[PDB]
Amino acid sequence: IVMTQPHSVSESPGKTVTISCTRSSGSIASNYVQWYQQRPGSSPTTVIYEDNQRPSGVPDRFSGSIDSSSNSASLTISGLKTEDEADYYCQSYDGSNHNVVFGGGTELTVLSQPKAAPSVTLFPPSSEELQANKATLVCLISDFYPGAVTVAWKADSSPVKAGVETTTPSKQSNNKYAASSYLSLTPEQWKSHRSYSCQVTHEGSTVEKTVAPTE
Amino acid sequence: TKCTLKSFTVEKGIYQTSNFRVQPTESIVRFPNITNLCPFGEVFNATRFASVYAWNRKRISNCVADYSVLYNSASFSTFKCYGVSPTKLNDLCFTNVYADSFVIRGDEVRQIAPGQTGKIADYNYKLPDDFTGCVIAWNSNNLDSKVGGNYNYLYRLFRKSNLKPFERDISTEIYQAGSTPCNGVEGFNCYFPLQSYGFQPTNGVGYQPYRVVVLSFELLHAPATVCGPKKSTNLVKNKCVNFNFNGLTGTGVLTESNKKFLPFQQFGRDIADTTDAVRDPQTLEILDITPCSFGGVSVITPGTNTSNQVAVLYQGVNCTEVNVFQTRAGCLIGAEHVNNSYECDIPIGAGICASYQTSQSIIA
Amino acid sequence: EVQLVQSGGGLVQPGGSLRLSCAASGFTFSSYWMSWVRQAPGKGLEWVANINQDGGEKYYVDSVKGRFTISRDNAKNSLFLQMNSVRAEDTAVYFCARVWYYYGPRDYWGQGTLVTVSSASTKGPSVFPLAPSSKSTSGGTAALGCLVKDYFPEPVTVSWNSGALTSGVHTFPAVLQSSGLYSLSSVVTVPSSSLGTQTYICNVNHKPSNTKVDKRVEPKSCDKT
Ligand SMILES: *[C@@H]1O[C@H](CO)[C@@H](O)[C@H](O)[C@H]1NC(C)=O
Ligand SMILES: *[C@@H]1O[C@H](CO)[C@@H](O)[C@H](O)[C@H]1NC(C)=O
Ligand SMILES: *[C@@H]1O[C@H](CO)[C@@H](O)[C@H](O)[C@H]1NC(C)=O
Repeated sequence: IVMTQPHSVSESPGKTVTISCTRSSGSIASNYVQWYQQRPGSSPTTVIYEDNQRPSGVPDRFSGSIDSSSNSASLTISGLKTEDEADYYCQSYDGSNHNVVFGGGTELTVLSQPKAAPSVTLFPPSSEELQANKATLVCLISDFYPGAVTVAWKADSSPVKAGVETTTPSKQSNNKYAASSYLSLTPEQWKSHRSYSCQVTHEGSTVEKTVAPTE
Repeated sequence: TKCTLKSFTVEKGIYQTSNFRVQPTESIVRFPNITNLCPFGEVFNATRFASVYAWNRKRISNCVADYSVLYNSASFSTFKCYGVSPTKLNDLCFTNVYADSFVIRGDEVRQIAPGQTGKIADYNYKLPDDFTGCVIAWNSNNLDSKVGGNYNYLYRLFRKSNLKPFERDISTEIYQAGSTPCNGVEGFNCYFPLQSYGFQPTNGVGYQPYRVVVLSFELLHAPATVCGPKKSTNLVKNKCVNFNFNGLTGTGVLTESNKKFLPFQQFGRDIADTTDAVRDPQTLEILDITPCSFGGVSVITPGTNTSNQVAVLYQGVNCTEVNVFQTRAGCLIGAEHVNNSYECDIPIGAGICASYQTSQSIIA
Repeated sequence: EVQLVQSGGGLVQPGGSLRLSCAASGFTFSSYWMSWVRQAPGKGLEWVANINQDGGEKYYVDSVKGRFTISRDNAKNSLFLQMNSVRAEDTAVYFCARVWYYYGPRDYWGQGTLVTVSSASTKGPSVFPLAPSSKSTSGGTAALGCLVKDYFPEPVTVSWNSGALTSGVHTFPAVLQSSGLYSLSSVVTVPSSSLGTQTYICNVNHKPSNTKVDKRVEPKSCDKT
C-alpha cells in the first residue's frame, strides 16, 4: 500500500489548484482523510481533518472533498498567497495491521520572480589543492527562478556521468537559488582528458565552456 | 455621600450611601459516579448473527452510552462516519439509536454506504441519504475459520422490489426471468432467492468474516433517553462560588458541617423553605450552604465644616472578606480604637460610638 | 496551552544507541494514545510505532520489528523510546505527537530530534579556493568562493575577512557523499574590477577544530585576465 501524490506544483496568485492523493488498495470512503502542513524548519501542523468538515483557527479557504471514483482525494486550497507557500502531505488509515500510511509530499509554491536565463560559469581546479592528486569541478549557476536544475557534464569527448551528484540550492535574498553540481574526478587519471565542458539545458541556452586540467 | 444627600455641606452623623455585594468568582460542577452503563459490550463480541437480510434490531433505553470505547480501540477496521463528529458525541444527546448488525465479507464493506449503492441497495439492508451514524465493520477472522464452509447466513439476491430504509428483504419469491411461474424447484426459468456462503479461510483474503454492526441516530420530539456521561470539577471550600450540583443551582459558600443525613436524604431545607445544606454527589460528606456576605455601606463624618476625612462602616460583614477593627456591627475601616471612654457623639451600634478628637483622627 | 518538548540525543553511532524521552505536560496525559513519526531528510513521513494508554499493547511496523523498544510510564507522564542496533537507513528526525483518538489525526507535534548516523568522526579538514581563471573572468557572472571537504559536524559559517570583504554571499548547504564525506562551498559576487587588485582570503569557522588557516588563492592574471 502506498499513497500517490504529485511531487511539485507552481502557479501565480489567483484561482485554486487542488492536490490529489490517489490510493492503491481498498476504499477511500472507509476511513477519514487528513492533510498536514510542514513548514520548512519547524514541526508539522494539522490544517484539515475529516474533509467533510473543517476545524477552527484555520481560515475557511482551505477546503477538501472526497472522490470515491478511483479511491482518491482532493484538497482544494483556495486563496493562494505568500503565507500559504509551504509543503503538504497526505494521510489515511488503510493498514489493517495497525499501520498509519502517509503520503509523499508536495512543493506548492508561487510565482513572483521574472524569467531569466542562468549564466554558464565553470570554475577550473587550482594548484594549491593539486598537491599530489586532489581537485574538484565547480559549475555553479545563478540567476534562475525554477529550482529544477538540469545540467550535464562532458570532458570534450564523452558525456562523463560516473558519480554524478548535484548540490542542493538555498534561498537567496530576492527569492533565488544557487544550485550547483559536483561530478566525481580521476585522481591518478588526469592525463586521460585535457578538457572539461559543462553543458546545461535549464530552460535556456546550451553554450558549453571548456577549461584546462592542470596547465 | 454628597451625591446621595444632594448637597455640598453635610453635618455630623452616620449616613447610608450604598449597598455592596461580593460576586462569585468561579463555578463548581459536581455529579455522582458514572453508573448504569449501556450494555454495548454484548453488541460486538457475542454469539453469531441470525442472517444477512434477517438482521436483528436492538433498541436503546435510558442508560449512559459512553463513547470513550468506540473510537478508542484498535480491534475494528472501519470508522468512517457521515456527519457525526465522534469528538463531540459526549456532549450530544439522541433519542433513537439503531444497532443493526449482520455478516458480510471484505469486498461487501464498500457496497454498504449512503454514497456507494449497488448490490446492497435493493437486495439487503439499505442506507438512507442522511444516515446520521458511523459504520462499524471489523475483521472477524479470529475464530470464524471453521472447516466445510458453513453457509447459514444466506443473503437474498436478485430481488425485484427495492428495499426500504431500515427494513429487511424477507420475500420467498423465486426469480422469474419473464415467463410463466414454475411454482416449484428451479423449473421454467426459476431461481430460488438464496445465495450460498462458505467463505473458508483457505479461499481468499476478500472472502473472510467481516461482521458489521451498523449504527445510526435519529432525533424526535421525545425527550433524550440515551446520552453520554458528564464532567465534574474539583471541590472548593471557604469561597463565595456558584455551585452547579445535579439538582441544586445557586450561589454561596460550601463549607463543612456536623449534620448527619439519612441514607436516602440528599437535599436540605430550613424553616423558611430555603436551601441551606447539600450532600456531596461523588463522596459522602454533608456540605453546608451559607449565602455570601452582603449589606449596606455607611459613612461616619464629623461634618465638612470641621474637616473632610471620613470613614466607612460595612455593616454586618467580617473584616476578612472585604485602621481595621472588628466591631459588633461590622468593620469600621478608617478609625483607631482608644481605651478611654467618652460621651457618645456619633452612634454606630452596640455601644460603640465615634468622635473627631486628638494628630486629629477618627476614634472608636 | 499544549507545548511539548523532546530531547536526549545529538549524535549516535552504529551499535551504541540511546533512549528518546518526550516530556508530556500541559494537557491531561491519561486519556490519549501516543505514536512516533519520523521524517527522513529529503523525504516524507514514516510511521515508526504506536503505544497504548499505560501498558496495553505496543504496535510496531514490520520494518523495525525486532530492534526497537517503546515504553510509556503513565505515572510520571513521560514517553520513552529506546533504540538498539541502529541500522544505516534509520537516519531521520523523530517527532513526538499525541493521538486524539485512534481514528483521528495528531493534535500537537513535538520539536524534532537530530539523530543521524555518520562515520569519519571529528578531524582536521582543509579549505581550497576556486581561483576562477579559465572561463570565469569575463564569461558569464564572475564569482569566486571556497571549499570545505571531509568535515564531520556542520558548524561551518563561511565568511569573508570576518565582515570586511563582504559584497553578497549566497551559501548553500553541503551534501553527504558516501558515508561521512561532506563537501561545503561558498560563493561571493565580484564586479570584475578587483581581481588583480586585492587578494582574496577565505576564512573558515569550524567550531570543534581550528580551521583558521586562510589558504592563499592564486589568481592567474597572466592567462586570461
Ligand atoms: C469485547 O469487546 C469490548 C469492546 O468494547 C471489550 O471491552 C471486551 O474486553 C471484549 N471482550 C469481552 C469478553 O467483552
Ligand atoms: C465512586 O464513588 C466513590 C465514593 O467516594 C469515590 O471515592 C470514587 O472516586 C468514585 N469513582 C470515580 C471513578 O470517581
Ligand atoms: C471573622 O473571620 C475570622 C477569620 O477566620 C474568624 O476568626 C472570626 O471568627 C470571624 N468572625 C468575627 C465576628 O470576627
